[PDB]
This record gives sequence, C-alpha cells and structure tokens, in this order.
Amino acid sequence: MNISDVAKITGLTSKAIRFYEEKGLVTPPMRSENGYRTYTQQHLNELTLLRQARQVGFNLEESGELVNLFNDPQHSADVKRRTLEKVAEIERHIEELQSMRDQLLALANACPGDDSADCPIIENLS
Amino acid sequence: MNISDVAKITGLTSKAIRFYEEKGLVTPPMRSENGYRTYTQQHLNELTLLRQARQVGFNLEESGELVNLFNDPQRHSADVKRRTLEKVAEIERHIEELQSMRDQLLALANACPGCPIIENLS
Ligand SMILES: [Ag+]
Ligand SMILES: [Ag+]
Repeated sequence: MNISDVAKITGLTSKAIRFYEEKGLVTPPMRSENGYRTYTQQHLNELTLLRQARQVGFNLEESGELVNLFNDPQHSADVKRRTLEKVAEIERHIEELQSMRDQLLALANACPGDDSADCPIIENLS
Repeated sequence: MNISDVAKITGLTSKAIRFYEEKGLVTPPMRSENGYRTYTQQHLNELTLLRQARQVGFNLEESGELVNLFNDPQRHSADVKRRTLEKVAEIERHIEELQSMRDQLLALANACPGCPIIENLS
C-alpha cells in the first residue's frame, strides 16, 4: 500500500501520515524500488490506534505511547490505568462544564430578561 | 496601572491583554507621557468580563459583543439573557459529547482484566 491508500483507508490526510512518521509516532515505512513509502497492515493498525485514541481523548504524546504498548509483545493493567486516568480527566472536564452551565443558568434566572439595562449576567461576569 | 499590574490583577498574560487590544475587543489603553500603556478600572472590568466570558464558553466574537453590551448604558438585559441561554445549550452538547467519550472508555476498561482496550482502538 502506498501513502494515498493509507490515507483513504484510515481517513487521515497524507500530510498527517507523514507528520506521524516525522514525529516518530508510528513505525517508519520501508521504501519501494522507486523509493516510495510502502505500508503494511501494522502501519494501518498504528495509524488507526493513533486516530481513535485521539478521538477518544488522548493527546498526541499519550496516543504515541499507546502505539508503543500496542507493538510490544508483552500490559493490560497499564493500559487500563491510562484509560481510567483518561476517564477521570474527562469527568473533571464534565464537572467544570456542568458548574459553568449551572452558574450561567443561575444568572439567567436572576436576569430581568427585559428592555431594562440592569443585567446580573454582565455585572457578575465582569 | 501598567500592563504588568493588570495581568496580575486579571490573571491574564500580557500576551492576552495585548491580543485583545490588537483585535479591538477592549477600550484601547492610554499612553503615559513616557509612551507606555496605562490602564484604568474601566479596562480592568472589560478584561475581566473578557476573561470570564472565554472561560465559560463564549468564543472571541461573542465575548467582544458582551464587552460592547457592558459598555452600553442602554443595553437590553433580554439580549444578554438570550445569548446566555444559547451558550448554555452549547455547553449541554459539549457535556453530552464528553459523556459518550467517557462511556466508551469505561466500556473498554470494563472489558479489560490485568488487552481489549488497545485491540479495539487499533
Ligand atoms: Ag441580564
Ligand atoms: Ag487492557
């Protein structure tokens, strides 16, 4: 498979794919007779893991580490640890959003909601 | 007050304060006789509102409009309320998105001993 095939299959652009290689986040593909990158199923799995990990919350570095763990013959407990930590991270984010949502709704309920200039929302946000 | 003092008081970096000025989202700072930026309580209020609006979820343009409404003696509270309820709906969507992400990670984790997590993500 050439880089265009991988882009189509993974949904990643060829630039993003070259980027992942450039940052050593994935295994470097070998070169064909004419010098073009040749990809294997392993590359597809690494790029998929990278794309999906990101989509579910892991950042670049974290995603790169998951790829590292993936290629390792040997870490169920470890990956679980990383995953549960991601969950805790997301829950704190959910908690913060919920808090801001409730603060806005408390202010909104206090708002005259009319043509008067008096506004608790603006006054308490500034 | 100079920009350093404003940064400490507002909790914004000097970078951010200068950025808001460059974007025309805040009343420009004054220049002292020595040519350097000086600020008043008015600037503090606008920057505070700006900092808090961005934190709660308002983007740049929206935050700038809140600063305008703030400076408008004839502002209509109804307008601020409408904008606020619209932002709340957005936050709700964000929350739901995070909850589904969390649900998926916990599903993977539940299926794992001590790897279903890596096999499915890859
Ligand atoms: Ag109001
Ligand atoms: Ag596992």
